[PDB]
Amino acid sequence: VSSVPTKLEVVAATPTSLLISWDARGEYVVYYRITYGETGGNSPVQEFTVPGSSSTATISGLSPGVDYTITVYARSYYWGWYSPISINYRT
Amino acid sequence: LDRFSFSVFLKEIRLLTALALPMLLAQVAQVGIGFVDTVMAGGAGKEDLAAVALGSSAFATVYITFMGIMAALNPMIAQLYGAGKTGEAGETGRQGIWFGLILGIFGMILMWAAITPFRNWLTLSDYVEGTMAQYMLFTSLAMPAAMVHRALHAYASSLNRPRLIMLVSFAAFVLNVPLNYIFVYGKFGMPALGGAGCGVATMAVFWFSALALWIYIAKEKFFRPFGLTAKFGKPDWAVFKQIWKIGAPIGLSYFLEASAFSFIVFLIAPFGEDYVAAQQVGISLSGILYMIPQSVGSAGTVRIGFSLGRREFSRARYISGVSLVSGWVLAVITVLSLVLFRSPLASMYNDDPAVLSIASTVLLFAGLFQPADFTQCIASYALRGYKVTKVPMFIHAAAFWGCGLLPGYLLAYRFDMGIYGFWTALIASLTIAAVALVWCLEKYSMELVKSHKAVSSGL
Ligand SMILES: COc1ccc(CCN(C)CCC[C@@](C#N)(c2ccc(OC)c(OC)c2)C(C)C)cc1OC
Repeated sequence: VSSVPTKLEVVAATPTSLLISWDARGEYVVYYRITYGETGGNSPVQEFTVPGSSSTATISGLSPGVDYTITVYARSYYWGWYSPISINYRT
Repeated sequence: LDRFSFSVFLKEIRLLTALALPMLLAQVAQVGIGFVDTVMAGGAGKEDLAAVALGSSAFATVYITFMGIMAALNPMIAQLYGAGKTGEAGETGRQGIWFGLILGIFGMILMWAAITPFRNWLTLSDYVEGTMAQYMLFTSLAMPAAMVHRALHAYASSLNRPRLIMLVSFAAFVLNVPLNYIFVYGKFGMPALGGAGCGVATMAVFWFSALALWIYIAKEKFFRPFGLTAKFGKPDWAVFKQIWKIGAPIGLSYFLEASAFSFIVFLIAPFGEDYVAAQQVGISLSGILYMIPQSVGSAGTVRIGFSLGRREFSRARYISGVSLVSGWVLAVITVLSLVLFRSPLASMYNDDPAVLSIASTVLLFAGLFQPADFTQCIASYALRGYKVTKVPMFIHAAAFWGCGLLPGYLLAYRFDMGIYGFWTALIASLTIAAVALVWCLEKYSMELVKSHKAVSSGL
């Protein structure tokens, strides 16, 4: 029983692509995943995935400036998942 | 057309206790370079052709310009003090200190060289035992500029936090210049009289403040990577090329007062040159308590661009008001104790050259420009202070000079007692920043809407 990664920060973009620099204060026995959907659930989900203190990274921004809703995932000792936090602010 | 400047006062919530007051101690030390200049000014009076300052003057010219360029790292290293690699700020610190040479060299070289033509076409002068003997103490008076940059690069690595040393090695500075300036202007056993051994003498003590830098890696954790600080990768080395678009336009914007040069002194002499020329106890004592003021934005500047790196978005651009106006406090309180008083001819032991028979048609911009700009550039010193912002500050001043065209011959083109007459659209050039500038600052203050792309996370 806990909380998320924690912080909420895309800063912006290289229009097409985007920054995603979030709270990841150190790592854990860790791993991350980020969702890669917009906000319809139509154009499917995608999975970036990373490790260290590394919620503080960035995407492969694929289309124009439509609403994109993007989650990041905790993981630790028990190979299971702290809690995700998520956000949608898209271009 | 009513308010293209949106949220007025709301650079505010309850910030009362923003203790940006090591910032004072950027200008508690920075009074130091004040409180030398005039020892050299009021020491080389024991020579009366010590108008030395004629050099020590148009020296500051290429110092203070290039110093702009260098005052440029005041963001650089705060912006990355919201980081951890004080050595990847360091690799920059080093990289600038390297720059700190480089320019200082190439600058002091312009001096080093060009100088001579202190005589050209509509041009020349000739008290030779005067500063001709000292145009050869322009040089000595010049030959630090290599080492001064490197030792102003100093305070650009005070940025960080600990501003304590700067205070020390400037209170341990006029420790020296008395001492050394006597010995080297006169009292030998053995270096007798390079009489204007102020310029010889001052220049000495740059090198001393310079390795009053060095001597303060000592304190805490390193900022030392000056192993052959290098430059190259593509066309030319960034973290150097980087330092360009910040540096440049603050010097070329310090070319503001570097033409509040051709003005502040040019119609000090029509057929009436009396206390018109004496607007120097005017605009020298203008400059004196202008630093302790304005110099705090050139100190606010940290508190922001750093508090940007530490990702505290506008939890700091909305201190770039609570500073703005915490000095705006003093903006008035000492324009009050400005126009108020006149006793510039302090009768204790004596003065420097400012003397008794003059009117005080000078307290009349102890108002004009004095509170209405106290602030108006410490805008940028937080625009840059925070941000890229001097690319259009360079151009902030595309008007603050080039709108003084007739606000130059507007003292001499008058209807009343127009002594502050061309202090027209140059104290109104000077208040087209309470718009132009801070108006920009609550607009780009509000890219911390654009960049704070997620107001509040989980808990
Ligand atoms: C960057 O220019 C300067 C600005 C302020 C000062 C401080 C002035 N000091 C109180 C010294 C006395 C002022 C004085 C000198 N020297 C002076 C003031 C202003 C001058 O024009 C900028 C000046 O000509 C160089 C000399 C007197 C003799 C006319 C010196 C400066 O250079 C000498």
